[PDB]
Amino acid sequence: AVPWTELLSLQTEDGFWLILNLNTNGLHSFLKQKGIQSLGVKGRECLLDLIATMLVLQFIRTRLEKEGIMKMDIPWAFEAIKQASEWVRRTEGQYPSICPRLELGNDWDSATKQLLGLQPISTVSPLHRVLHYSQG
Amino acid sequence: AVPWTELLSLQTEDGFWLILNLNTNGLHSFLKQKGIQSLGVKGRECLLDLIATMLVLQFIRTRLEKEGIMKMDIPWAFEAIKQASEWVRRTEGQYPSICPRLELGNDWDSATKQLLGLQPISTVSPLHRVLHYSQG
Amino acid sequence: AVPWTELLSLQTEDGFWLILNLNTNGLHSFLKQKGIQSLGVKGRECLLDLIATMLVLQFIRTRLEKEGIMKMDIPWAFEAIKQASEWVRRTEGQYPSICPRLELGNDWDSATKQLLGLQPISTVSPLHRVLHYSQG
Amino acid sequence: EFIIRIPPYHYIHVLDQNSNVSRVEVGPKTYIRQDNERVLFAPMRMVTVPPRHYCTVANPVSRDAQGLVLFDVTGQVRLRHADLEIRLAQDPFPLYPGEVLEKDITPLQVVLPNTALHLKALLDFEDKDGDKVVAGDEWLFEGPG
Amino acid sequence: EFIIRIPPYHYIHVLDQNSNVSRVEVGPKTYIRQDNERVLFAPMRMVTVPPRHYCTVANPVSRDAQGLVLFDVTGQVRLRHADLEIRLAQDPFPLYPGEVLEKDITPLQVVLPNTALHLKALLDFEDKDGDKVVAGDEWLFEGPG
Amino acid sequence: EFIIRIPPYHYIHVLDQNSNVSRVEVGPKTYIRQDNERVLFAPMRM
Repeated sequence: AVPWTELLSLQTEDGFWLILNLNTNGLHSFLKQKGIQSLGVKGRECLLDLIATMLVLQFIRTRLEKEGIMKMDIPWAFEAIKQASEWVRRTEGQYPSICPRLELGNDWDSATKQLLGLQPISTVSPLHRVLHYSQG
Repeated sequence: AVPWTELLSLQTEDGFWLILNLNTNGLHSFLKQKGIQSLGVKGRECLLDLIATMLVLQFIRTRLEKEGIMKMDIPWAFEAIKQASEWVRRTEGQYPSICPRLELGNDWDSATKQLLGLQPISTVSPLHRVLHYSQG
Repeated sequence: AVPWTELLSLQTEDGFWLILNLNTNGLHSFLKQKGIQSLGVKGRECLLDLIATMLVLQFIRTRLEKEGIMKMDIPWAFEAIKQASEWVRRTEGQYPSICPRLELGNDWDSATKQLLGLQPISTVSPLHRVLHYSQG
Repeated sequence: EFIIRIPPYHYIHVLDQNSNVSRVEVGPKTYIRQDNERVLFAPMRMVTVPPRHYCTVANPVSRDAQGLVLFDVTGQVRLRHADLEIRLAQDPFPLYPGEVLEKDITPLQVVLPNTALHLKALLDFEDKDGDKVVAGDEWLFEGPG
Repeated sequence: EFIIRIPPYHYIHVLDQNSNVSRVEVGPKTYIRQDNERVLFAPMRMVTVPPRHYCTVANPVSRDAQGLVLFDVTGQVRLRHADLEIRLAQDPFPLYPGEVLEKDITPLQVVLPNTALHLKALLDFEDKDGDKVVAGDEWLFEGPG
Repeated sequence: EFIIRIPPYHYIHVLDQNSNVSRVEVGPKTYIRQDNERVLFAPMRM
């Protein structure tokens, strides 16, 4: 029973994206260590907004699959999901293979699900200091 | 006596699909380990919606067979069952033999019934970490 | 729950920038030791205003990323963020590579995030007497 | 303590305390140690591997051109340090000392039709085709095999 | 106390108190010290390094043209002070006295395709291409390697 | 126990328990036995 109207409050004015329950500062440190400053400030913010939007989409999709149910397009949030899908399916093409090269996963399912923390990650991957640094 | 009106609440706006009582996160981990990211994000969501819709259909068919009674087409849900059958009999042809290649079963009866958990599965199959991981 | 209306009170009359929680006097001593007087008094104040504006932008962006959400352009501060972005994207071009040469970071993300104090800094860098001098 | 009865297809390790050198004895034999010597543990089975299965053992046996186990001048066995060797279906070989059984009896994986494997070369090697497979390269292994 | 049993691939350091000179003994051997001598610590493993890995050791061994360890006239080992040497995959070498293992077994880093490394020259050296790489220079190391 | 110091013009007898064979060691020497071996008595004068 996550706060849904407070998720509707966090819809941005362009159509992208503590309730998410994720270590954000350690995630910023991880993405800085992987070298995200080589894309410009505009490219860095455009990639962080894509990663945050896909993380919120994977969170809501895990919530909907636990209930049972680029194809996200309930009546109370159909417009936000629609404009989010229309944003993501335009902005993803600028960054191909940005999930392996930032070392988050193979594709967006793998990357957002291993960052979401609902699946275990193997020991040879460097993804251990993003889900276990918040447990202190 | 499953909640039926709450099943009517979970009908999607296109015609596809905790009440289902199945480990969804372990199922996502199993389908990720079997390599479902090689179909695109659109193909992955189109396959997950097919698997979830057929799982709900096998659940309701086991419920109706315990009472005694691609051919699913009670007055309170005839429209949802009809549009679900019209969705499934169109979307199944894109994915032939997707149940052996994802290692769920021979056909959709075998796959959805062994994932539903109402029949025992042999020991040589890798389907043990989807019905026994939720028992912890 | 930082004071937001008091942040609106500190908007300057041109469009640039204790609530920020940063050692300002030690920061002035650090930037004086790095030799900022060789730019004129006008150039020194123009660089301090840029550094303070980008520090406030990184603070607010860390606040918004913890909630989940040169591209900064909520209804209560859209005008201030807009005029701040229009100021920064004009005044940054006069000072290229001013973050390595003042020894704050590679780019503005690295510099403002290591000065913000939300990420650890390596021991070979001289950035230790700006975050640990205020802990006395 | 002194009497040691090795069952058929079992082995032990015994420590020569005049040399600090351990060694294996295999076979359906009976064993008598010395005062200096000390058997390390109870007789465990020489690990067997069926068909369609494999295992990997850390620190493999250094061998000659014929496969004979090479030894040290000080009576020690010749290893290859921090390496892994993959062993296919064969007789119940023993584990020489200084070796760890890391991967168990795991099956050879079957690739279904219309399905492939993504394989990365971890180390620079030379494949049986004839190409110098540099590390970091990617592979497409498909088939029903 | 007097009896010292060095396991295979282990070493110790023992102090000649008539010379204030320490030394290593390696191998699968047994050791007997003197009254003057004193073993510093318990037998620790000669550190091994796998493939695709490295380590750095402070104060490296001074060697000749063939790689033999150079010694002092007073029985001491010849070091190179406050330097670091990077060692690739090789046999389990020992650590001569006066040396610290600073970097552990860390992997050789792989550079993904369409991605590069920013490398700075800390000290003036000469690269294998042939250029006198002055300190402070910057590098672009790209590739899938 | 393991350390054996033979004074000058002294000897001992030590038993090879892998052979049940004893033997003398003489001289102004120091002696180290094995695990199997066992010195029979304290160093007595030749």
